[PDB]
Amino acid sequence: TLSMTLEGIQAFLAQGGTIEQVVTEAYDRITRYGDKAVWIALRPREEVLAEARALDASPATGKPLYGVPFAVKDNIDVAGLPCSAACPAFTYEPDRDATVVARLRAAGAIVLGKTNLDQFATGLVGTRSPFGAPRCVFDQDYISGGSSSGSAVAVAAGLVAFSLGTDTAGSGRVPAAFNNLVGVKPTKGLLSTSGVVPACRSLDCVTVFAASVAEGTLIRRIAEGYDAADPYSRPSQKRRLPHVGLRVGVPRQDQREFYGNTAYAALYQRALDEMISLDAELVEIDFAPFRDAAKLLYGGPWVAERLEAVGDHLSRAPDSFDPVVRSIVETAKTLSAVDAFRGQYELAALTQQANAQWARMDILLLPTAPTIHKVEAVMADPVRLNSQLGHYTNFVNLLDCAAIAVPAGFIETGLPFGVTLVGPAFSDDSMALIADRLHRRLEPGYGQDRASLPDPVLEET
Amino acid sequence: TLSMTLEGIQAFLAQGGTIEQVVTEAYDRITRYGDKAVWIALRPREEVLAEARALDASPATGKPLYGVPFAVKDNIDVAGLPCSAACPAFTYEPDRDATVVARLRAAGAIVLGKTNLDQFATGLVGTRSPFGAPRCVFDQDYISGGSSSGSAVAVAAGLVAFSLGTDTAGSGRVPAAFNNLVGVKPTKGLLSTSGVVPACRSLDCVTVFAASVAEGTLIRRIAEGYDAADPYSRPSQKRRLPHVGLRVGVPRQDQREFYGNTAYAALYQRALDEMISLDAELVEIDFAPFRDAAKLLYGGPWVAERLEAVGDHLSRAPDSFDPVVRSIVETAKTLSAVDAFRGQYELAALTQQANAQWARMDILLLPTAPTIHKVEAVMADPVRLNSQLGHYTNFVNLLDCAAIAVPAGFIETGLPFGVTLVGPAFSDDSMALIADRLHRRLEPGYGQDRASLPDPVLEET
Repeated sequence: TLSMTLEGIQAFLAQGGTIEQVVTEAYDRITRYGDKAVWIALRPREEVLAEARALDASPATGKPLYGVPFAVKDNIDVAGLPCSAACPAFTYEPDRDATVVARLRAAGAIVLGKTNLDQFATGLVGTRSPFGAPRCVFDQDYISGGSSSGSAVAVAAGLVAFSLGTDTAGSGRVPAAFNNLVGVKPTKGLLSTSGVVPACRSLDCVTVFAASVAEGTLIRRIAEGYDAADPYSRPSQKRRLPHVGLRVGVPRQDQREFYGNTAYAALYQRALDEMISLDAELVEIDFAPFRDAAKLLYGGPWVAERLEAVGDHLSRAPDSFDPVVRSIVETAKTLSAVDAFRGQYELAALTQQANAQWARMDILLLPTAPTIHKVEAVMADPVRLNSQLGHYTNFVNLLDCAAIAVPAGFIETGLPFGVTLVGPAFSDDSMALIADRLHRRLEPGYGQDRASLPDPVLEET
Repeated sequence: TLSMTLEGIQAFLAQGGTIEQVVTEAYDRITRYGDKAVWIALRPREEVLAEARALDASPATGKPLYGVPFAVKDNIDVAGLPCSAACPAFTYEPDRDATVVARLRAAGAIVLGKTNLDQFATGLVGTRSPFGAPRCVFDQDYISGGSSSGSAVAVAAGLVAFSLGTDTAGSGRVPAAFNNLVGVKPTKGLLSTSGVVPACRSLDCVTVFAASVAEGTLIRRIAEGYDAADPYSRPSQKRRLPHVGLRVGVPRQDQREFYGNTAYAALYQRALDEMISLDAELVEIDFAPFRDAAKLLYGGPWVAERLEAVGDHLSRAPDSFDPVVRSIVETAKTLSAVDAFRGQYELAALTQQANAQWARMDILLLPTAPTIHKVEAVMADPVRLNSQLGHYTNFVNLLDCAAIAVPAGFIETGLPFGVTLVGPAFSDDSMALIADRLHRRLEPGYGQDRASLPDPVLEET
C-alpha cells in the first residue's frame, strides 16, 4: 500500500520495507499502467533489483534519496541506458551520467529509465514522438503536455517518486499542469546541462516534476550546483522575497487570454477568488512585454539554437525527424545573424519594459496554459494549437526569470488547471515557499488521484 | 597663455578671463594646426562666440563644466551640427542632442564640433575616412589611432579640453595611446547610446578622451546615467577594488605579443620596471581566453551588428562606403544565426575560463596596442595591419569589462606607448584611481608637449 513519494518511501522503509520491494512495486505499476507511450527505455527488472539489493545493505547516511525511484526525460544522459531524444536515428549510448543524474544517483536515487518526450524538446503537446503521445492522467483523449511528457505522467500515475524534465519553452511546467503536479523550473545555470541534448542551448533548464514543492525543491538542491564544463552554468546566488506585504502581479483582464476556455478562464479567476484569504496582495500589471517577449522564442531568431543542435542530422537524415518539428527547424535555415542580433535588440528593449513591471510586483501569477487540447485536434492543427500553450510561458528563460508550476484546480470535464508562479533570477528558495502555501490553498492534492500531500510543509526563514 | 584643461580653464576664468576669449583662442589653435583631417564639421566662430557670451553672463552654479570647449566623434548626435559617421551619403542633421551631449552641455560645456573618425567606427587606424587620416601628434607619418581619431588629436593638440569617443573594438583606448592621453572606457550601460550611430550595438560604449584621469573621470560622472530609451542602458552599480594588496595580472611572456616591436616590447617591460616601486603586486595569468575572445569580434559573428546598422545604405549605395570597411561588412552577409548563436557559445565558454583568471588577479595591465603603423603601410595592408592593434583590446566589452588607457612612455623615434588597465564591470570609480597613480609614475604628462598634469590628483575613499 505504498505511497510513491520521498516521504512515502521513507515510511515504507522505516517500517521494515526494502528498496527491493519498492522497485518490484514500481515495476508492477508500470507493467500495468497501459499508456503505451510513457517510456522509450525501461531497464531490466533484474538490473534494477540487483542494485536495489546493493542499496539495502548500504547505510542511508549521506543519502537524502535512499532507494528512491525516478524517471529521466530521454534527452538527459543516464549511463547504462541509450539516449534518443525521441529520434531513433539520433540514438546514442552515453558512457557517463549527466551531472544532475550523477548528483542524484549518489544521494541514493535509482533510475528505471528514459521517458518519452516531444522530439528534441520542440513542443508543448507530447504528441511529437514516434513512440507516440502520452496522455493526461485524467482523460486519454487529452494531451499530457510537453515536451517532458512521459516524465510527468510517470510521477502522477505513481510509477516513480519524481522525474527530470527540461525547460526552454514551457516543457517543465505545462506537463505539470496537465497531470496535477508540482513542476519546478530552476534559474538557468543552477543545474548543469552537461549530458543534456541541447534544444535552445543558452536557455535550457533541467527541471523537476514532483509531488510537493518541498520535494521538488529538495531534489533541486541536490541537483543544483556549478559545473565548469557547462558554459552556461552559474554558481548559486540566492536572492529572496517578502512574505509580509508580498505583491502579486496578474495580467490585465484584456491581457488575460484563454483561447476560448471559458472553463480555465473561470478557474484562473477562482485562483484569485481563493487567493484573497491569503497574505497575497494583488497588482494589475502590463503583461505585454512578457507576451511580446515570449513570442521571440519561435516567432523570433532563437528557434535557431535548435538548428545548431540537430542541424547535422537534418542534413544527414531529414526524414528521420518528426514532420512538425522538422517543419520548424527547416525554416530557421533562413535566419541570418542580422536577424539574430536584431532579436536580442528587441529582447533588451522588452527587458527594460519588463523591469518596469517588476517594480510594480514581487512575483508573477499566470495560467500555466490558456487551455488544453484533445490529441486528435493537434494531429491536425499540430502547430497553431501547440503555440497557444506557450502564451504565458515562453518569456521566462529569455528574461532570466525563475518559475514554479503548481496544481490549481479542476473543471467539470475532470481536467485540471495549473498556475505558474514566475519570479526573478535566484529567488528560487523563497518563491518556492509561496508556491506551497498557494498549492495547499487551491488544490492541496497531487497526481492521478489528487492524492494527499507529502509533508513536510514549507516554513519561512 | 591658456591651459586647455578643466583646471586650466577654471584658472583663466578665475583670473578675469572670459569664455568668449577661450573660444576665440580655441578657434585660433584650430585654424593654425594644419592637420587637415581632424574635423568634419566645425561650427561658425560667431555661432560659438555668441553662446560663449551667453554663458559669460550666466552664473557658473550647477555648471561643473562652465565654458569648457569639447569635441564630439561624428557618430554622436550634436544638434545644430550634421552627423555623417564619415559617410557623406549617410549624413543627417539631428534635431536633438545625444543624451550624453545633453548632460554635458548643461554642465556648461560647449561644442566646436564633429571630429573625423574611421568610417562607421570600423577600424583602429584613423585611416578609413574619406575626410582623410588624422595623424599622431608626434609624427605626421604615423596613425592617430582609431576609430575615434580626430577626437584624441583635438585634445592632445590643445584645440579642446576633452573629446567624446566611442568604443567597441578599441576605438576609445587606442587613439589615446597614440596621442598621449587618458582614455576612459565606461562599463557599457553607464552612458547612453541614445543619439549615437550604432556599430556593434550591444557593445558600443561612449568614451572620454581627457588630460588626466581625474578629468576624464569627472566628465564621465556627468555623462553617466540611466537612459530608458537606450535598451542597453544600465543603472550604475559601483563595485570597487583593493588598493592594499592589489594584484595585477599581466599576460605570460609567451602571451606577450608585439608583432616585431622590440621597442614597445621593451617599453611595456619598462612599465613593469617602474611598477615595482608601486603598491602593485604582480600576477602572471593565462591571457588566452581574452586573446581568443577578442578574436570573436571580427573573426566571429559579432561583425554583423555593423551589418544591421549600416546594411540598408549598403544596399542603397554600396559605393559610398570606405572600400575596406565595405569589404568587412559585405562578408558578414554570409553569417547565419547558427553561426551567431555558436559565437555566443564560445563566448560563454571563454567567459568561464576568463572568470578563472579573474580569480588570480584584481585587474588587467596590457599594451593598449602591440605596435603602431605608418599611414602608407596601412594604405596597402589596410586589414591585416589594422587587426594587430586589437590584440589586447577587443575582448573588453564582450566580457563586460571596464578599461582605462593611460600614457606609459616613449620610444627613441619619439612615438609614445600607452598601456590599458582593464577591470570588471562597474569597477570604474576605483579602477580609475589606480590608473592615475600609474600614469603619474610612468609618463606624468599629457598630450602634444607632454604637458604638465592638471590637478586634482586622485585620492582614495
